[PDB]
Amino acid sequence: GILEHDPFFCPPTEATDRDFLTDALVTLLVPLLVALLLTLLLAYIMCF
Amino acid sequence: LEGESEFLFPLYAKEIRSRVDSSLLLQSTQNVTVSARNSEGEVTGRVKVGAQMVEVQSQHFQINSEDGKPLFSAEEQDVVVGTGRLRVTGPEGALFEHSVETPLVR
Amino acid sequence: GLLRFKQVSDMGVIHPLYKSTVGGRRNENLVITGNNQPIVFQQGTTKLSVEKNKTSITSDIGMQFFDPRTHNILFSTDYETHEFHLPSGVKSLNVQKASTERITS
Amino acid sequence: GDSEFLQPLYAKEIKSRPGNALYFKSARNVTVNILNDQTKVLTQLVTGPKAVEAYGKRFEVKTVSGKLLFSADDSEVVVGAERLRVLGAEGTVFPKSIETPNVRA
Ligand SMILES: *[C@@H]1O[C@H](CO)[C@@H](O[C@@H]2O[C@H](CO)[C@@H](O[C@@H]3O[C@H](CO)[C@@H](O)[C@H](O)[C@@H]3O)[C@H](O)[C@H]2NC(C)=O)[C@H](O)[C@H]1NC(C)=O
Ligand SMILES: *[C@@H]1O[C@H](CO)[C@@H](O[C@@H]2O[C@H](CO)[C@@H](O[C@@H]3O[C@H](CO)[C@@H](O)[C@H](O)[C@@H]3O)[C@H](O)[C@H]2NC(C)=O)[C@H](O)[C@H]1NC(C)=O
Ligand SMILES: *[C@@H]1O[C@H](CO)[C@@H](O[C@@H]2O[C@H](CO)[C@@H](O)[C@H](O)[C@H]2NC(C)=O)[C@H](O)[C@H]1NC(C)=O
Ligand SMILES: *[C@@H]1O[C@H](CO)[C@@H](O)[C@H](O)[C@H]1NC(C)=O
Repeated sequence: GILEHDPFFCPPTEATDRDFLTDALVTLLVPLLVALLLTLLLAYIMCF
Repeated sequence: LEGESEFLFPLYAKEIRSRVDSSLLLQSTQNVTVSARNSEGEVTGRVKVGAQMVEVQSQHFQINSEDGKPLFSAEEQDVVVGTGRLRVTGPEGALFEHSVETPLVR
Repeated sequence: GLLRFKQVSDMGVIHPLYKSTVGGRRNENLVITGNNQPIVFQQGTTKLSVEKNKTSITSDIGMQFFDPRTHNILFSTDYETHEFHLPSGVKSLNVQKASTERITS
Repeated sequence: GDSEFLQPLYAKEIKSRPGNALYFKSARNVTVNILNDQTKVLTQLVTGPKAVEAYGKRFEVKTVSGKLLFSADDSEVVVGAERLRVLGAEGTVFPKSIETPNVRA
């Protein structure tokens, strides 16, 4: 009682969303650290 | 959208719908095939709108009423008419073989 | 390389091209619904229209149903090639002419 | 690439290119419904793994010119066969009645 085999119907699996937290943390920490270093530099040679 | 939308590779939609103001109109040129799969992922029953005839390939064809009362059923055993009435519109009519047993002729 | 839409999508007109077969999601169902409109399949002249009330089929021959297990046509509408056998369960009959031989109660 | 819709898709016409077939697939069922304004199911077709069941108020089959080759409504089942043949050897039993305008041995 089998008509076709069609080994191509592969539904997408239970693919959860990719974790954006790590990359967002990286691309938010890099400019945050840059801005903090900039503020330190501004204090250093603006107040001396 | 506004216009066409080409699609390569399969389309794993959840529930296709139709516009309120227009009737959904699936179309093809060779055939339109609707399939189904068992727990083993194998095609067992399928309907096919072909070139000239609509072919239904399954194990038990059935036609029901809106509520759910059976109205017609064809399977491997024998065809069954559940409405309790048949009507042949052919000019040649029925051609019985030996005898007929009814309590009323109208 | 897999887009995952997550909102009500209005694709308008869809044009499948190659290796694109509309399929249901992973192991639940595939429901096609028409909001107060008929759902009409088509192939040249052959049709299959799920309207309100009725469920019409239009073709030059008609519907044909056969069991794939044994490949014998269980019920065909091509009456000339496949004769019609009386289905069991009929309580009354309405024919244009009965060529019987004897009627008994 | 592959596309998955997590929400009800909307479409107007699903055409197919010439020389290319249109396919519908699933893993459990293919259900075609029709809804009214209040959205209750009126007509419904289910292409199950083993059973193909049609619902509604009237199911009919007709030729392109228009001729009822089959129609199974609630009241009666009309069949367009030009001649129905019964091959029973011991006779047939109709519990209710027959309705003919002509009887001819
Ligand atoms: C519905 O229509 C489509 C297209 O008209 C049918 O698909 C066609 O099926 C035939 C039968 O196998 C294919 O012919 C051969 O296919 C093999 C597959 O490997 C190929 O190697 C051969 O060279 C030859 O082409 C044909 O290619 C295929 N066409 C397409 C576009 O896929 C389908 O069978 C029809 N369904 C029914 C139920 O009739
Ligand atoms: C997919 O489609 C198939 C075929 O339409 C469905 O199987 C059928 O489902 C109905 C509804 O549950 C079953 O009817 C039931 O019958 C029992 C008696 O056996 C009765 O007590 C219930 O009240 C009901 O009327 C029917 O038997 C069943 N046919 C089978 C299993 O061969 C199936 O449910 C569908 N699945 C989904 C997820 O939609
Ligand atoms: C399916 O049912 C609808 C609803 O009863 C029918 O619509 C009727 O159509 C006739 C003639 O076209 C009108 O006079 C009625 O006013 C309609 N009814 C409503 C409620 O609008 C429709 O005709 C039916 N389809 C078929 C093929 O009989
Ligand atoms: C879906 O694919 C992912 C790949 O990341 C895999 O881990 C998961 O097991 C798959 N789910 C199923 C149900 O196969």
